[PDB]
Amino acid sequence: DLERILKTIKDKNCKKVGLQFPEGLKRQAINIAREIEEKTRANVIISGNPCFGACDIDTILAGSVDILFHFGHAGMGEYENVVFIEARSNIDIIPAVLLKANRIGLITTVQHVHKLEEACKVCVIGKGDPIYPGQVLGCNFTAARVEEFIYIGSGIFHPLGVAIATKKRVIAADPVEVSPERFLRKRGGYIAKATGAKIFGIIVSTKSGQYRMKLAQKLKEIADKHGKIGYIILMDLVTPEQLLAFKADAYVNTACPRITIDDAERFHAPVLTPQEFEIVLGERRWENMEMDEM
Amino acid sequence: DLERILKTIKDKNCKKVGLQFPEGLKRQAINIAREIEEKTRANVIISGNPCFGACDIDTILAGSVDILFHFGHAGMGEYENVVFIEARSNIDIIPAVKTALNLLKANRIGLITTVQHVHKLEEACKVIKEYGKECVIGKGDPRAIYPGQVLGCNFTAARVDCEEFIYIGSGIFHPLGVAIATKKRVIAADPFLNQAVEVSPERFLRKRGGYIAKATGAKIFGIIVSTKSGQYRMKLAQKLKEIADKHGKIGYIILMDLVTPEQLLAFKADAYVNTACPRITIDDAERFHAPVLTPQEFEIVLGERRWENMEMDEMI
Ligand SMILES: C[S@@+](CC[C@H](N)C(=O)[O-])C[C@H]1O[C@@H](n2cnc3c(N)ncnc32)[C@H](O)[C@@H]1O
Ligand SMILES: C[S@@+](CC[C@H](N)C(=O)[O-])C[C@H]1O[C@@H](n2cnc3c(N)ncnc32)[C@H](O)[C@@H]1O
Ligand code: SF4
Ligand code: SF4
Repeated sequence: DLERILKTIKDKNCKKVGLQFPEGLKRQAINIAREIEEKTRANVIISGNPCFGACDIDTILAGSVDILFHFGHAGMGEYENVVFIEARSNIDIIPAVLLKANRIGLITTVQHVHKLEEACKVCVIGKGDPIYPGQVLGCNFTAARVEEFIYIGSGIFHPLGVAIATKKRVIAADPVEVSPERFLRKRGGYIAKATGAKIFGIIVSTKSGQYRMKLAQKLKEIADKHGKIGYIILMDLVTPEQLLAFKADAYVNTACPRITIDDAERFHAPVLTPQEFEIVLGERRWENMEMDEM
Repeated sequence: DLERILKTIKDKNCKKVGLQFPEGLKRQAINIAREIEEKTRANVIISGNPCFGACDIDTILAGSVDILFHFGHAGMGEYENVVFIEARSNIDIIPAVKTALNLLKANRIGLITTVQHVHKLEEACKVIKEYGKECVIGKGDPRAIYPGQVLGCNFTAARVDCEEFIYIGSGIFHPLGVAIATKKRVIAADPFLNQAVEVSPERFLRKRGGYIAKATGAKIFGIIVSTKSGQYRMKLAQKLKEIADKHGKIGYIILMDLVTPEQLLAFKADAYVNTACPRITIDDAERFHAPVLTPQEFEIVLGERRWENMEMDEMI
C-alpha cells in the first residue's frame, strides 16, 4: 500500500505526516517513516502510544500534521485528515469454509472482509454501520443482525459475541462450534462476586471511539437509585495497575468492552459491563443479558 | 486541606469537580470524592491516568469540569481552572540542617529543597546564619515557583552566589543535579533520617558515560516527545533531528504520552533521545532495552559537545 501513501503525500504536497500503528505493526514504523522521508519532502511523526483500533485515533497527532496515516484498521467516525490503510490478510479462507440451517450468515474481521463475496458462493452477508458487510468487532455485532452463522478468523470472542447477541448457532473456522455457556457462567461468576460490592469506580476512556461519559453518568444515577455509589474515573488506558490504586469494591467498564472480557482475571476486583452492572444493581434481569456494544 | 476544597467549591459554586493525584495519593481519591459529593452538590470526576507532577496536568479532565484540584505538587504553568493543593510535610528539618553544618567547609551557603519543605527554608536559613555562616535562598522561576525549590528538571534555585549547598530532603538525584549543574559542593540532609552526606557525582557520571558509549555506534534514533502538559519539547526535538542529519545519522520523532520501556521496544531504533521528563532518562535507564539519552548526551554522541561538557537536562 506504500505507493498509495507516497502518491497521497505528493499529490496533497503534505509537509508534515503522522503515522499510527496497531501493536502488531509498530515493528514497521521506522522503515515506513524512512521511505516517506527519503522519497518525499514530508517530515514524519510516529505516534508512540498503544493503539488498539480505529476506535483509538491519535487525535492529538492528527491535529498537528497535514495527514495522519492510521494502519491495520478500517475507518471509524470522521476526522478530516486521517487516512485508514486497511492492511488485509492474503490467506485463503475457502479451506476453512457442520451446518444445519438453509440460510447461513457470513461474518469475519477486517483482514478477511474482501474474501466474503466468494466464500458466499461456496447465504446473506450482513451490512454494518459506521464499515464493511460481514465485518464484526469486539464491540459491534450489527453485521450479525441478519438462521445460522459461520465466522471466519481466529480467536473465539467474536463467534461468542455473535452467538450471545443473536442466540443462533455459530461455527468458528480459523484459516469449531462456539459454546457461550462457558462464557456466561464466567460472567455469572463476576456478577455474583460484585453483588456485595458497595462502592463502584465507573471507568470512562478518553480514547476517540471509546468515550461513553453520558452512559457513565446514567450508570452513576442508577447505582444511587439502588442505594449504592459509583464514582466516575476518567482515563486514557484502562489497566489493572491503574484500577488497583483506587480503592473501589468493583468497577464498571464503559471503555472498550473486550477489556472487560479479555483482561478479566488480570484485574484484582470485579470489572463489569454496563449491562452486568445493571443486573448487580437490580435494574435488569439476568435473563436480559446482552453483549456490550458501541 | 479538604476545608479549602469545600470552601472553594461553594465560593465558586462548582457543579462538576475534577480530582488528580500523583501515584502515592490515588489511595485517597475515593475518600475525597465521597466527602465532596456528600458535603456539596458537585459531581466528582477522578483522573485515572498516571500523574507524575505539575508537569502532567490532566487537561482533558480540566476542560470538562468547573475546577480541577491537582494534588501533591506546587503549581506550574498557567491553567485557568486548576487549583494546586500542595503536599506540605511537617517534619522538623532543623536537626538535619545542624547535622549538615558539621560537613560544611565554606562560609557562604546556598539552601535548596523540594516543595514539601519550602515553607521551612526561611527558618533553616536563620539557623545557618545564627551559626556564623552566610546563607542565601535562590529564587525559582515560572517552573519552580518557590525560593529554594529544585525539581528533577529545574536547578534555577541553585544558580546563586554561594560556595556550597545544603539540600534538604530524601533521595540523591536532586543534590546530584545541583552538584553537576553548579560545579559546587553539596551536602544532602535528610530530615526524616536526620543524616547529612556529601554527594559525589562520580558514580552518576560514570553511569551516564556507559550509556553514551553504548549509543556511540547507533545509526538510527527515536526522538521521544511527550504530549504531557509540561513535558512537550517538539521544537527541541525538531532541532535534534536536524543536528543528527547534519552529522550523518537519522532521528525519527516519536510523539507519545507515557514514555515506557514497552513502548520504546516496539520500535526498531538503535537508541533514543528523550525530550520528555529528564528523570525518565536517569531513573528508568536500566529498564529500557536500548540506550536512552538526554538532549545534551545526544549532542556528545553526535559531535556537538565535548564529552566532559556535561550538563543536566533542564526544562526551560
Ligand atoms: C486487541 S484489541 C481487539 C482487536 C480489535 N479491536 C477488535 O475489534 O476485536 C482488544 C484489546 O485491546 C486492549 N484495549 C482496548 N482498549 C483499551 C483501552 N482503552 N485501555 C487499555 N487497553 C485497551 C484490551 O487489552 C483488549 O483486550
Ligand atoms: C518520581 S516523578 C518525580 C517527582 C517530581 N516531579 C520531581 O521533580 O522529582 C519522576 C518519575 O516519573 C516518571 N515519569 C515522569 N514523566 C513520565 C512520562 N512522561 N512517561 C512515563 N513516566 C514518566 C519517571 O519514571 C520518573 O522516574
Ligand atoms: S473491541 Fe475494543 S478495541 Fe476493538 S474496536 Fe471495539 S473498542 Fe476498539
Ligand atoms: S522531573 Fe520530570 S516529573 Fe518532575 S517536574 Fe520535571 S518533568 Fe515533571
